[PDB]
Amino acid sequence: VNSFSGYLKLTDNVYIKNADIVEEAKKVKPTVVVNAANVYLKHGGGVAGALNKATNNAMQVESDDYIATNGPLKVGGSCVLSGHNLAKHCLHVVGPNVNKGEDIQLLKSAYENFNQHEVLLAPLLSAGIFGADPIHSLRVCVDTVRTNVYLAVFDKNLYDKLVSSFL
Ligand SMILES: OCc1cn([C@@H]2CCCN(c3ncnc4[nH]ccc34)C2)nn1
Repeated sequence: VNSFSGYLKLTDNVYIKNADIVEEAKKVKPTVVVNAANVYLKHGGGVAGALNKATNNAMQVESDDYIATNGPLKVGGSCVLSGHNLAKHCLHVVGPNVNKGEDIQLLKSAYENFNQHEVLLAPLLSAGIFGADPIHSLRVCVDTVRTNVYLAVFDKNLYDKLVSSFL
């Protein structure tokens, strides 16, 4: 039993809710919240900008030190950093950004990072300002992640479309 509430069950291990991931993280304080990161961990907009803003920019400060030490992530890769006031840990995962021409096949590699964590609160990777089709992202999630994932979808209209079209 866990504290996630109001989710629709899609499969054995994947759950979905119309929710603001920032507000959901604040309330659940999950072990792991996933950030929709870029390789530079520049958390300017989308989910990343919202998560970082909720940490009062502490996520960005920590991220800048990480990059200065380690260099950029790979597209499809991830790193574990602090969850600050939102979660124990933040798993920063880089999905491909279609608006940069990155290969959508890397979306599966991106979701594979979730399998290193037993339970996660997450957005749909490569959705929103990353330019991929969220219906496809949900399909890859379901077909790749084997651990327990609680997906937060900000837009109510999109949430309803994702549920209604789910196979
Ligand atoms: O159409 C509106 C819309 C845009 N996006 C992008 C794409 C990926 C998912 N998403 C978020 N997912 C959960 N929480 C959030 N808070 C703030 C953003 C957010 C950001 N999603 N819906």
